[PDB]
Amino acid sequence: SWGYREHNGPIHWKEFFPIADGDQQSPIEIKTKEVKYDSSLRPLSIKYDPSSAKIISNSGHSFNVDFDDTENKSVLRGGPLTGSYRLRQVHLHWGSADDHGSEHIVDGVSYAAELHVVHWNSDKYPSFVEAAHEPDGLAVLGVFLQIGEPNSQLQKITDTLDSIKEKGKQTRFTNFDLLSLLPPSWDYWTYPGSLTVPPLLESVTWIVLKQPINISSQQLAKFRSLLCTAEGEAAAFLVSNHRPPQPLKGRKVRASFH
Ligand SMILES: COC(=O)c1ccc(SCCc2ccccc2)c(S(N)(=O)=O)c1
Ligand SMILES: [Zn+2]
Repeated sequence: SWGYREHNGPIHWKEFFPIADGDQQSPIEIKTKEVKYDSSLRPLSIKYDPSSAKIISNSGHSFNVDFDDTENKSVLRGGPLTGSYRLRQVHLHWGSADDHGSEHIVDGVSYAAELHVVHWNSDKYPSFVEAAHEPDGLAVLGVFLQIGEPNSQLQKITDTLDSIKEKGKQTRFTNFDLLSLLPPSWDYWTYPGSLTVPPLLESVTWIVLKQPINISSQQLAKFRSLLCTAEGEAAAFLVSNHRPPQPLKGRKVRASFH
């Protein structure tokens, strides 16, 4: 099974998942001087109910906060999107070093880490699964994390990480104010792309927030203490879980701001 180790890592994903070599793969390098300001883009409009979060788990590839996507309590609207996209899940990417952890890279700069908020198009598709397979199916909001002062909005998550050391472990997790974790400014870049983990489906409209949020070194280190292995299996740590940037192949990266 795929992972981020020598033998199963990004460079090998294409053996098992051919679309790894597609023309709309993510993440990318965002070169700010080449991005175009699009006055036709709309402001992001976000409503995230703290009662939506239910469960935190170790997938073996990140932690995953799972949200009740039965109805439309928690949604993303606006930006480049047509209609309403329903909140499904949150996870984080990091690397083994604090200066090289994000998936998206801005003018050569890699952040300490990158939070992904995953949503699906409930206005057009009946379920996350059906949406995941369409070009306008999914929308992922990306937030960069930079090293600095500890972030009290991450305490809720970090406090759970011991209980989910092993791959597969899960713990109830509710009253999670995801809105308060986002940066104060919602200016963004957007481009059409893919999942950054197998199955690597090209169904994602990426919305990458310009403004990072803080994390301490000590907070980030706690994530690398998660295992990519299950109970009663040789232990290996998830020290790194980001995919290298992929070729743009002529796609247009747009900015909500000038
Ligand atoms: C290391 O990162 C992850 O663990 C991770 C998990 C889920 C997802 S999205 C849902 C994947 C999925 C699986 C099966 C079917 C349809 C969608 C992503 S991402 N970076 O937004 O592309 C990362
Ligand atoms: Zn992700």
